[PDB]
Amino acid sequence: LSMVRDIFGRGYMDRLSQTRAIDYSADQATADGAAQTKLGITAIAPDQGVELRPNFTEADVITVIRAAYKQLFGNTYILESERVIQAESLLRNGSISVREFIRILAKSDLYKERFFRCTSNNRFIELNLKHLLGRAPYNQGEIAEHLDRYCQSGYDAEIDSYIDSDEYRRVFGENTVPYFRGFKYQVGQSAAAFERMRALYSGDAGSDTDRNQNGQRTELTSGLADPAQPVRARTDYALTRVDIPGGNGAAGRLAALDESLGSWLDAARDLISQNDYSQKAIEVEP
Amino acid sequence: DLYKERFFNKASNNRFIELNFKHLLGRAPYNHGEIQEHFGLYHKAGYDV
Amino acid sequence: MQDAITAVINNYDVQGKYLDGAALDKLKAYFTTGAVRVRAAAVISSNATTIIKEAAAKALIYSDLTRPGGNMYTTRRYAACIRDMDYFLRYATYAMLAGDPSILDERVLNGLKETYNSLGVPIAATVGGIQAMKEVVGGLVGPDAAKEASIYFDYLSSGLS
Amino acid sequence: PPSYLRLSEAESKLKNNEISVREFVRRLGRSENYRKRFFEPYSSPKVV
Amino acid sequence: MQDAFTKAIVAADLRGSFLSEQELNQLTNLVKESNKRLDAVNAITGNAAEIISDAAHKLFAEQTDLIRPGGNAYPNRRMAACLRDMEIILRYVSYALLAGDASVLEDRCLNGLKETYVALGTPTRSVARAVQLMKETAIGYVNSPSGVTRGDCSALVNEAATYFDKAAASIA
Amino acid sequence: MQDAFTKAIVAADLRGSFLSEQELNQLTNLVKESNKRLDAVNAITGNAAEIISDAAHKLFAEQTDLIRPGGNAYPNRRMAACLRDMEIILRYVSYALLAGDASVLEDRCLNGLKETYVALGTPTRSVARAVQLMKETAIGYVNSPSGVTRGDCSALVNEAATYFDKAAASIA
Amino acid sequence: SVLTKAIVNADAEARYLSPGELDRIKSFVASGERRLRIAQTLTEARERIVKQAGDQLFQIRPDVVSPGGNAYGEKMTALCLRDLDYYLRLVTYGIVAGDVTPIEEIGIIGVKEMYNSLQTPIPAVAEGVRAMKNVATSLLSGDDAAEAGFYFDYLVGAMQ
Amino acid sequence: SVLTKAIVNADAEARYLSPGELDRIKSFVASGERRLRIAQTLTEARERIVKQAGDQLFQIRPDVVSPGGNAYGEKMTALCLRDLDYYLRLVTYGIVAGDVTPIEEIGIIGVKEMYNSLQTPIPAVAEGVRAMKNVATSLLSGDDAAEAGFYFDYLVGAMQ
Amino acid sequence: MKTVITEVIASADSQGRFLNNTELQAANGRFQRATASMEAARALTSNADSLVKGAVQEVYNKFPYLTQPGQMGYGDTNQAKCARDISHYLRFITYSLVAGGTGPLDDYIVAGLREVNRTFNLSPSWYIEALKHIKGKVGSQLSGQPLTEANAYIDYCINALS
Amino acid sequence: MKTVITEVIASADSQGRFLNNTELQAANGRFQRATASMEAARALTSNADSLVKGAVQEVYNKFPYLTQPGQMGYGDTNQAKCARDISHYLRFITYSLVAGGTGPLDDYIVAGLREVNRTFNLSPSWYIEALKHIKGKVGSQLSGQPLTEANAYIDYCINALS
Ligand SMILES: CCC1=C(C)/C(=C/C2=NC(=C\c3[nH]c(/C=C4\NC(=O)[C@H](C)[C@H]4CC)c(C)c3CCC(=O)O)/C(CCC(=O)O)=C2C)NC1=O
Ligand SMILES: CCC1=C(C)/C(=C/C2=NC(=C\c3[nH]c(/C=C4\NC(=O)[C@H](C)[C@H]4CC)c(C)c3CCC(=O)O)/C(CCC(=O)O)=C2C)NC1=O
Ligand SMILES: CCC1=C(C)/C(=C/C2=NC(=C\c3[nH]c(/C=C4\NC(=O)[C@H](C)[C@H]4CC)c(C)c3CCC(=O)O)/C(CCC(=O)O)=C2C)NC1=O
Ligand SMILES: CCC1=C(C)/C(=C/C2=NC(=C\c3[nH]c(/C=C4\NC(=O)[C@H](C)[C@H]4CC)c(C)c3CCC(=O)O)/C(CCC(=O)O)=C2C)NC1=O
Ligand SMILES: CCC1=C(C)/C(=C/C2=NC(=C\c3[nH]c(/C=C4\NC(=O)[C@H](C)[C@H]4CC)c(C)c3CCC(=O)O)/C(CCC(=O)O)=C2C)NC1=O
Ligand SMILES: CCC1=C(C)/C(=C/C2=NC(=C\c3[nH]c(/C=C4\NC(=O)[C@H](C)[C@H]4CC)c(C)c3CCC(=O)O)/C(CCC(=O)O)=C2C)NC1=O
Ligand SMILES: CCC1=C(C)/C(=C/C2=NC(=C\c3[nH]c(/C=C4\NC(=O)[C@H](C)[C@H]4CC)c(C)c3CCC(=O)O)/C(CCC(=O)O)=C2C)NC1=O
Ligand SMILES: CCC1=C(C)/C(=C/C2=NC(=C\c3[nH]c(/C=C4\NC(=O)[C@H](C)[C@H]4CC)c(C)c3CCC(=O)O)/C(CCC(=O)O)=C2C)NC1=O
Ligand SMILES: CCC1=C(C)/C(=C/C2=NC(=C\c3[nH]c(/C=C4\NC(=O)[C@H](C)[C@H]4CC)c(C)c3CCC(=O)O)/C(CCC(=O)O)=C2C)NC1=O
Ligand SMILES: CCC1=C(C)/C(=C/C2=NC(=C\c3[nH]c(/C=C4\NC(=O)[C@H](C)[C@H]4CC)c(C)c3CCC(=O)O)/C(CCC(=O)O)=C2C)NC1=O
Repeated sequence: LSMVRDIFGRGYMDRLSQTRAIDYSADQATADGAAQTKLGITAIAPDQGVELRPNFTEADVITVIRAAYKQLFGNTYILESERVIQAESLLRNGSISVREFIRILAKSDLYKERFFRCTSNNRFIELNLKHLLGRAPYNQGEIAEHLDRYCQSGYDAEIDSYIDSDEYRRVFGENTVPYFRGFKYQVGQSAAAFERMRALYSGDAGSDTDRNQNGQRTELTSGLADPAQPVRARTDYALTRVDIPGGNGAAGRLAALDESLGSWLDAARDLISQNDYSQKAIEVEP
Repeated sequence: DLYKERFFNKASNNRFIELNFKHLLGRAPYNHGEIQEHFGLYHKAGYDV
Repeated sequence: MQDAITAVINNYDVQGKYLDGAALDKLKAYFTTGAVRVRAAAVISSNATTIIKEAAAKALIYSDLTRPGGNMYTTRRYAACIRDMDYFLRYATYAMLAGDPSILDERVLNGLKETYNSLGVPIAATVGGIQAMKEVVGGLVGPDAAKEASIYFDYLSSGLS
Repeated sequence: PPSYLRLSEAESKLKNNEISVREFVRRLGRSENYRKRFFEPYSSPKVV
Repeated sequence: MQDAFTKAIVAADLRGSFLSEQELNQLTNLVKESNKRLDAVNAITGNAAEIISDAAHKLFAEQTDLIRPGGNAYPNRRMAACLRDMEIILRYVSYALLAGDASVLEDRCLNGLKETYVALGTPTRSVARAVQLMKETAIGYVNSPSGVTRGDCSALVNEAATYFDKAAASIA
Repeated sequence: MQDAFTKAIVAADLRGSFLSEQELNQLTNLVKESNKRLDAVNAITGNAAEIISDAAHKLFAEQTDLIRPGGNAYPNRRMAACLRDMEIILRYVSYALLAGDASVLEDRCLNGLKETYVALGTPTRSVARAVQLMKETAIGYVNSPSGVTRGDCSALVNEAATYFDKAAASIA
Repeated sequence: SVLTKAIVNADAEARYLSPGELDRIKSFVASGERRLRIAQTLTEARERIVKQAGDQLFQIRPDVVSPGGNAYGEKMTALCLRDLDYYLRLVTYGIVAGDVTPIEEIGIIGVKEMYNSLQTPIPAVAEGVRAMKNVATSLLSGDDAAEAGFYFDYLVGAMQ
Repeated sequence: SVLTKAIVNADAEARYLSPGELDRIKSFVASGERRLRIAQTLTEARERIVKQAGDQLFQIRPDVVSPGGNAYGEKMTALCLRDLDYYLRLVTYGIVAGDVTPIEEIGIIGVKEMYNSLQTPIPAVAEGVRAMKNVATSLLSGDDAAEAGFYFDYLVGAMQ
Repeated sequence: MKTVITEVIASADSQGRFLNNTELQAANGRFQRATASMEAARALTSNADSLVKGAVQEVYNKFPYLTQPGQMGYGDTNQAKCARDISHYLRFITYSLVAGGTGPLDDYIVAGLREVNRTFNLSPSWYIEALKHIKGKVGSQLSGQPLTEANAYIDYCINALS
Repeated sequence: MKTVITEVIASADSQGRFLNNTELQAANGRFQRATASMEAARALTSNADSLVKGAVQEVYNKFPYLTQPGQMGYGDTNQAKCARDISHYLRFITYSLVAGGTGPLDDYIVAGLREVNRTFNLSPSWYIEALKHIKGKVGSQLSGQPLTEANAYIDYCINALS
């Protein structure tokens, strides 16, 4: 008892209680820590765009030249005899901006032979949007405006129309190398631009010059004219037509039974709110 | 092969001989001498005879 | 029934052989794992009720099984089902101590498949109840004993399917 | 019995008609629960 | 892009005809109710943040799995993406409501959206629900605002609902 | 991109947990063997050109059809492309070897590669073989280098092999 | 039912039903029309009885809807009222038959073992049933309320 | 004891003790002095052990010692520790006997019915026993602590 | 996920280049540094429980009003979600320690932080004060280069929130 | 299950006769042929995924209307059951390649085909067109006797469906 009197009364006086705050346990079931970026975009999530700044030694200039060549020509090998040594020398001398170096590369006969002479006009427009603007076409009307400008003003004026666009200046300025952007949602961007950018961007190992049965065909134009589709994922990532089985948890059944349970559900919530269970008097014990 | 795969190809000789009596003759085997005569013919002359 | 040790004795008795080197090696392979079997049994026994509750929670209840039309609907049948679960757990603990599955055949599996067919007891659902108890058991008993406990739960479940 | 001795598996065996009532009774007779409580404390003559 | 007038015009043209007196007066009525429409669009704009916030609080109240590891609204990056999508959809619903036509919503937002989410592993049923909650609160605001002239906005509340319901249906 | 630590972290996070003492010591061991790892990556870098060259000489020794007209390593343009691909794959294998994880190899190099080659008409079995030869020579170098302290590098030689074997399997 | 109970005892002595174990059946038949009516009345107000039972319960025992309580939370409370809906249903069955019979097999034999596993406090389930008696009984005439009350007190009794 | 158990099985099969039965009596009796030391240590610290069990219990279940709790109050708590003192005593008996015969007849057979009547939450009594294991075990060498621990886990087992 | 290893590999890849002595020297830093990092990690790991309860409370002691009714430090759910959140931060600090870089912090807490906190009416000040407190106590659990590492990452979170 | 081996054994058994030089010569054909067969099998096995998606799509491209609402190429379940069915065919083709005969095709797809297709309103034309497409693409995965084998069995299915 006495062990009770001494080590036990004040202790109960609320000290015993304080309360019961703490935890949390778990914790969503399944996996996926910041992966999705696994669909070949891990490097790209947001690719880090290379800015070249003044009083630059060289190593930075050599890195910007490599980045600009990787962006404009993809993963395609370029011979040392095929490099535009004059444009690289003008960039090394700070005599041209990164924007104007890209203009000289895009107007070059090498870019004309690989992307213009070997490809359909619509696929050439799809690729210019990829290389110069880092994005897919938003509407079939955008492909039509570039095609009409090409037909009226010729090749060099189509290239200038991408580089003198307010969109190019707003996003890359004069000193940033273009980088792939279609993996982000921008304000005013179509949701279909992500799927189309992914169809155009076959991952880092992708060659835009591939003569094998799809690479010269319009990957995006088939879809654009209308309501019909998505982009080929080369398809071992778009889950190869998973047919959307339907992630629905065992709770599915509770929903069904309680729908009767749901009449009691409201009553649950409804009396919970009028009520708080902090009250613990409970007994009467008359 | 319709008859051969079903009633011959996966059974023993007793089941096959008694199935011949049910299918072709429509009756059951009468004694052991009917079975010991037919299988001797099977081993001597094959399934076609 | 038989255990590791009597499995060997009876295999030699029918040949009338004294135990030889191969026999003696087998028996050693049992004795050398013996202390670990005991510790594992004491964990299972003392957590029996919690293992059933966590196994039922992951694999049986909150489902059509416990709803009208389901085989574990009614307090009667819910009680019969977790009663069964306790049998499985308890006997698997015997098999694992003995280091021999023979008791699971003699006193648990014999006729059980057809008994369940005759009452309507869902076999696939019962297997999940077995493999959920295994999952819990393997956490509680630790590295030492996990694989050895596990096999007799797997013996039970391929005995029904 | 306050959920005592009883018959785990014994009840399912008797119901199911796997075992018959005579048999179940015989099992019940030779068991620990029985030996203790009726033969644990008696000379050889009243237990019979 | 279409609005309710432009839609009329496209259907008329496909007949090779000047607008029918039928269609004319349907459009005269839209002009008749346009002050109410402006208040309805204004109701959403003026409470956009709270509409998204309140929808959000409630979505995660219901679906506490999304904010556990792995869950699709965990860690901060994913929650920000989810909050951003709630805003994007509320935005195109308000555009449709100013326009009197769903097309901007269907063409710029809903087209391809389901297949995006499935590719991403984003649970579409949860996204549908977040849209249902935005609807409840948005309409709440359309119906009970600051010193607007008293009248009947049920026609507009319905139409707003169908835009919320289009989005939900399209996504689930 | 993942390395061996980052991989641990992602799996821990999916449990909602601080790293297990299990995982901690696995990573302590990777730090333990890291000087050897640096020598192994250095072995490849320091002989990259010869590894590619020697693999190449031997590939065309075996498969003299590739260097005939009609063959996929003819004319000079195609041979340069083939030599370039040998370098690219050796490069991502060395990256994986510094990282202690295959992901950079699988994500930046192997993903889609087979389907590229098939589209191109590039014989994948020949490419697989060129990778097998690079493996032989690369490991040769990992095992017999310039005045490195004597010890056992077999664990690392295995791991390097699996990266070569991943690539081969993925491509053939 | 009353029928099942009478008959089962009859076959047990290899005998015919006697003049007593007939009178009860006759009483039950007259009672059954009234009994059927009471069950229908109870069925009509089921949602109100359950909900008001659930409020009466959580005032009297707030501990079950508290941190370490079996019914703590919105969906641990939803299942709790569903169980209260189950038992009201069984009570209507018991009343109509005239004998408790089926309710026992459906919801008391095995109930200790079920709830012990789930760790549900049995005596507070008995309280939830008293709470339903109080509500249901206020929707019935004095005579019918008593007749119903016997079946409520039985369930309260069996959870014991 | 080990003796009682061996003999009862012998007499019930009308036979002398087995080699096995004889062996265990021998191994058991060899551990006599050790078992007596284990009981002494724990008898010597009894007042400390119950208390530390009692603190461990009320942290883990502050509710039992709360308005609607079986052990709520100074004298409802005094009886609770007295019951913890009872079970520690029985554990010392079991250890010196080498089995549970005594522990069982004195304090587990009938314990469900006793505590159900008093409305004592059985599983929190099992916790009080785990708490005593933890304290008692910290006053014994590794080997003796395990030997003691089996008897604590038995009681924990029987209240189940 | 940003680590010394991933950074040098990224830089090589983007120039189409094998890892060279520059990049391997860098990697050696990360490996040489692992011991101090991982000691910090183990200490932060086992003290997690109390570091979290200490910082949670300190948020209420520094912002007393939070714990009054109608406020965001009131009721089980707010106070529960708070402990959890500080626990998330300590968790990613240990991950960043073990990983050899800020990656885990950048990817799982920094990316999106402000948008989330702004939508949910969560003041960074609380979180800074949680972290300032955690920094005070970690002064006596560690010392030398393990403390410097712990500090590096705690401070990194505080700057992310300012 | 019809293979060269089972066929010669069946023919021996039915005449109550040991296998003789006639029957063993036959078996040698089946064994000599295994290399080409099994090369076809491995190529069809690893390309299965895409061969199936290619043929499924081609059924919709050749019968555009199938993909409109109210039709049998619409909704996840039809399109799912289609991929599955072509996958069944390719699977049994590989089995027939490996087995040395049409047995697997005869027993698992041909026996009963028309009755099933007729009850379920499945047009053979789709399946022929799936197979014609698979035949087009298998032209560049294989050549020589492996291609001839692949062809033999694809054509066998097309004749079964006409
Ligand atoms: C329109 C056609 C065209 C011309 C003519 C041209 C000249 C030119 N020469 C340059 C550099 C250069 N030019 C030279 C040339 C020489 N060094 C000597 O000592 C000799 C006297 C002389 C060779 C005979 C050198 C060394 C540099 C590099 C200067 C430096 O970066 O330090 C640069 C700077 C950009 C660069 O380095 O690539 C330009 C633009 N660029 C053009 O696009
Ligand atoms: C055409 C107009 C348009 C829409 C509608 C659109 C939806 C859309 N939502 C996305 C992601 C997302 N959407 C959400 C949304 C939610 N998360 C939840 O838990 C809630 C249930 C819900 C908010 C109510 C989240 C969390 C992500 C990121 C998923 C991830 O990366 O893990 C993505 C992937 C690209 C990205 O993350 O930016 C698209 C394309 N995109 C568009 O261009
Ligand atoms: C992500 C890193 C990456 C990889 C791995 C890559 C592979 C790749 N190899 C290609 C071509 C090629 N690859 C080869 C390779 C070979 N020919 C043979 O006969 C041999 C079996 C083999 C050498 C071992 C050849 C010959 C071509 C040119 C095919 C042609 O144009 O006809 C192409 C087409 C673009 C181009 O020709 O530049 C790509 C994208 N591209 C990348 O960006
Ligand atoms: C499916 C292939 C097949 C087999 C295997 C077969 C066995 C077989 N053996 C039989 C008889 C027989 N089998 C034997 C064999 C033996 N007698 C001995 O003492 C020896 C131990 C043994 C020889 C090694 C004898 C003696 C009979 C005649 C029994 C009798 O009629 O009394 C019979 C009864 C029909 C008959 O006599 O023709 C069958 C069916 N029949 C078949 O169709
Ligand atoms: C018709 C015969 C019958 C009954 C009665 C029955 C009850 C029953 N109650 C359950 C749960 C439950 N039942 C309750 C009930 C309560 N919680 C409390 O604290 C109160 C004392 C009480 C409400 C008055 C709770 C809280 C759960 C959830 C327990 C858990 O999930 O662990 C479950 C498991 C969930 C499920 O799968 O349905 C069953 C089967 N099943 C039956 O077949
Ligand atoms: C000592 C070895 C031994 C075992 C294992 C055993 C099993 C066993 N399970 C039985 C019934 C049953 N068993 C279950 C089991 C289940 N219900 C479900 O829905 C679940 C899938 C599953 C639990 C996981 C149920 C519900 C019944 C009652 C069937 C009835 O209503 O008659 C019966 C019929 C007799 C009885 O009802 O007790 C036996 C004998 N008997 C034995 O002697
Ligand atoms: C800056 C852009 C702009 C806005 C927003 C605008 C609003 C606007 N709302 C008006 C009326 C109104 N607005 C409402 C709206 C409502 N009534 C309700 O009870 C609902 C809560 C709510 C439903 C949306 C009603 C009922 C009227 C009076 C009837 C009418 O004029 O149609 C009027 C007519 C003058 C008046 O009666 O106050 C104007 C000018 N005008 C503008 O130029
Ligand atoms: C610039 C980047 C960099 C490199 C490359 C580096 C290498 C390096 N390798 C070392 C050891 C070593 N390296 C090896 C490697 C090998 N042993 C063999 O027999 C194989 C042929 C080869 C297999 C790869 C061995 C066995 C040791 C000694 C054991 C050890 O320190 O782990 C050591 C410890 C000092 C020593 O014992 O020499 C360093 C610093 N350190 C660095 O900072
Ligand atoms: C993976 C890394 C990660 C972080 C850091 C994170 C923060 C975070 N804190 C949240 C809520 C919260 N955060 C708190 C924080 C506090 N409340 C208090 O008592 C204190 C003042 C304070 C702690 C210092 C509160 C009260 C909420 C609930 C806000 C609400 O829904 O109203 C939510 C909204 C979703 C939810 O309700 O859980 C996120 C995403 N989430 C993450 O996934
Ligand atoms: C072992 C070998 C095997 C084959 C070959 C097979 C065919 C087969 N296809 C079926 C159904 C089906 N088959 C299809 C086929 C298609 N739908 C489309 O989008 C395309 C037009 C086309 C693919 C070219 C459809 C839509 C159904 C569902 C028919 C129904 O139940 O209404 C069914 C009916 C059972 C079921 O619904 O699954 C069988 C048995 N089953 C087998 O076991």
